Amino acid sequence: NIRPTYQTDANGTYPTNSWQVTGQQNVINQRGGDQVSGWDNNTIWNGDATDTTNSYLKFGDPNNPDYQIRKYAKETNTPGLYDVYLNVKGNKQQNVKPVDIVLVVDMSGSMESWGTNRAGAVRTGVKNFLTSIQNAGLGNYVNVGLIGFSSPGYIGGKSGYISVKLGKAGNASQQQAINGALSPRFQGGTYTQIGLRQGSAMLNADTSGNKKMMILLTDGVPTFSNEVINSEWINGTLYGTNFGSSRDEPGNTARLRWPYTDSSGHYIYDTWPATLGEAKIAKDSGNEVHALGIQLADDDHYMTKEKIRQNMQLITNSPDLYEDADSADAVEAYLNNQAKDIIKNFNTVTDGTITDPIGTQFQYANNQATVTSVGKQTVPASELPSAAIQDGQLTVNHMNLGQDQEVQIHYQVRIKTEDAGFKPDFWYQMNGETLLTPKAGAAAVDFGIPSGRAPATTVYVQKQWRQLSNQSLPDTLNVTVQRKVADGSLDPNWQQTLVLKKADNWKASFTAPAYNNQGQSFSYVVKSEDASGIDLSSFISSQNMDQQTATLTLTNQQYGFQFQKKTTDGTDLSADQLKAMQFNLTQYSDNSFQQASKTNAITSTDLQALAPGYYGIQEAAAPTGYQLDGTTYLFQLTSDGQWQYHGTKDNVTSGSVINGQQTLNPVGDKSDDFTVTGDHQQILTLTKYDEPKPSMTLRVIKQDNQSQYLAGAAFTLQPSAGEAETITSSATSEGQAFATKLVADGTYTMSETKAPDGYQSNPAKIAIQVATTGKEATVTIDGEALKPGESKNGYTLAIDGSTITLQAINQPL
Ligand SMILES: [Cl-]
Ligand SMILES: [Cl-]
Ligand SMILES: [Mg+2]
Repeated sequence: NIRPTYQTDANGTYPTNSWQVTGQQNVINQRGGDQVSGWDNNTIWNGDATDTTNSYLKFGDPNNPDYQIRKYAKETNTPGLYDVYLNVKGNKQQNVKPVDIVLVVDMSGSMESWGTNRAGAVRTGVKNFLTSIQNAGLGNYVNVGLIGFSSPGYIGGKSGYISVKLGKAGNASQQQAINGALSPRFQGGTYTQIGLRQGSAMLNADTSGNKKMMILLTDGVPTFSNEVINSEWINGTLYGTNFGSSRDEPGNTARLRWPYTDSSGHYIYDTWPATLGEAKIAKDSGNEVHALGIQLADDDHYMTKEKIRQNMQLITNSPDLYEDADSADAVEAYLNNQAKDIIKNFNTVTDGTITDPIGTQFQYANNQATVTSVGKQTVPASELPSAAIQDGQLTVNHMNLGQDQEVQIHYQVRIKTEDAGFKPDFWYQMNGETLLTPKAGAAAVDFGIPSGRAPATTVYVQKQWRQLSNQSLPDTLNVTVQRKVADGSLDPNWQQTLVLKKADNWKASFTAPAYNNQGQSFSYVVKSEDASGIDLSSFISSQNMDQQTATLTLTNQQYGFQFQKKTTDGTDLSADQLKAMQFNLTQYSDNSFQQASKTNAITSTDLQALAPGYYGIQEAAAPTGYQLDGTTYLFQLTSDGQWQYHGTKDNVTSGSVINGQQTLNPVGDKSDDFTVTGDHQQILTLTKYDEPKPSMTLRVIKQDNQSQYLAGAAFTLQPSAGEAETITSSATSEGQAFATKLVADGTYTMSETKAPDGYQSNPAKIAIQVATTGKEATVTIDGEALKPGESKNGYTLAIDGSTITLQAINQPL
């Protein structure tokens, strides 16, 4: 009926009948209840640990339960860290067998000499003892009787004792009688034997099965006893076992004036064998004997108070059921503690235990389990249970709880979010089966187990591509996310694989616990080795975890090399000239630049992706019409993306950092350069200069039929590549040059466009193939060979080093 039940569903395992701590969402607790109405209706309250009314499971009478228990948890200000509280309230048992007490009070005169009101102490002690039991509501559970003793002739006439029959300590008339009987002035001898005998006889009258207890209050020296007939030695003390109706009556001392030998052949010289003997008969019959020695004094010259104490310790069932009282207050105190001991005997919780194993998904935050009284009636620290955490279990031992007594145990647990298989937004039980055993042999009852959970948080993973301008990206890239746990170590079991997509702006997300085993933010790291769409060798990766945006960014920075070709003479290079031109990029195994590992061609229009490594760049062939500078410039891309200049193959250096610009070897008037290029200094640009090869000039001299320099004849030069140019002849020996220089390998054709007014036109096509060296040239007139010094179709060829001279003779109309 109030055995807690749990649901298991997608949300985890939690109490079917639950309540929430006001303003907390990640703890859930078991509602209270009773055996009549079942579960209480109280589904949310503040969780204040000082509360002693809410969400208790109540056993027995709902209106006055035997015990009530409560287990609940509450989140602290540290995420994942929970306070757990166990409360147990006890009671006095009901409808169980009463206790039978006989007070046996030495009412001898001896007890009215220190100047101490011993009689007065006993009377108030006994009046209080009785009202204490009534005040505790055990009036009907405790039968009290009285045997007061003196000597025959002083109290009870010949008997030497008075009695009040057993009756309820709660009954007004029974209190009148016991207090009445003690009210007289104490007077007479000390017939301790008759007190014990008659106390025992009163406890043994009714065959009740009740607990039978006797409390002897005396100053300790019996002066009257029955004749010992038989006796035994037991543990070095003589005990009478059989008594005569005749009495030993020393009167003012234990010592007999006339010692005798009994029928057991033992020497009887004092009242102790009879007194101890009667105590033994009473205990052997089942009676519990408590005794108080009140201000014990030496017995005249016969026996020290120390030996008297040792004899009184043999009267009780064990020596610790004997106490001394030094004073009147100590008498009242002893009787008040005996009243407390009888009340405690009715506890619903008596050496109760709690077993509370921690839940799988939780660990103790520390090994402190703290114990506190919190009932209207204090549990003294000597009665508080002990609580210890050992090997995954909280244990509470020695719980003693009566009416209005309650204890609270406090401990703390943390949810383990780092365990493999941990689910966020999922209820985990903080405890295994949690049991109170109220007393030895009783059936255990179940505390309600609370559940905890850790919220999910979304973590974003962003790839920042910084590829070269000429680099295509794959559509997708596989990244693996890993985490550092609370200890700061890389979680070797946890990984999360993500597929980042071009379509999705390279951003994906995963779900995870918002906090680690210490309630702090997880530290994420991310790697890719996904080279299925792109070689990652040319990329240097950085990563950052921004906690504020919950974004792990992986930055892929690509590095490259390129070159630009220039001419010392300032001419632009044509598509056709760049075709002839060949640059090689060589990778080297190490910083000695000796063993080429790899080589590949590279063009002025390439931007080649480079991995960190050692490289060289060399012109293998110049652009058509330029000189080969075969210098090999040596450089390095370091692992951190720095550029270093390592000199030439002729002159290898240990490397200098390229800071923006590095000047290299001079080419004529200009200098080759390295520059660092790109928004992230990711490109090394070689500027390479080329010196031109020697060029050739074409001159025309015009003349008459009559050998006289003829002016205003227009000739045109047509490059096989480039614009036509037209010169008009001069009436001078020097003649006229074309402006167009005839560069190496170039193919040219010249013809007379306009003839001079008065002379006929010459339609001959003159072909000039300038050699690769740019120093010599082959000339054909009309597709036929024309050597220097010879003439054809009006033209004479003279070649003077780099100057070609065509002498054209003109014929009249
Ligand atoms: Cl013996
Ligand atoms: Cl960017
Ligand atoms: Mg006495």
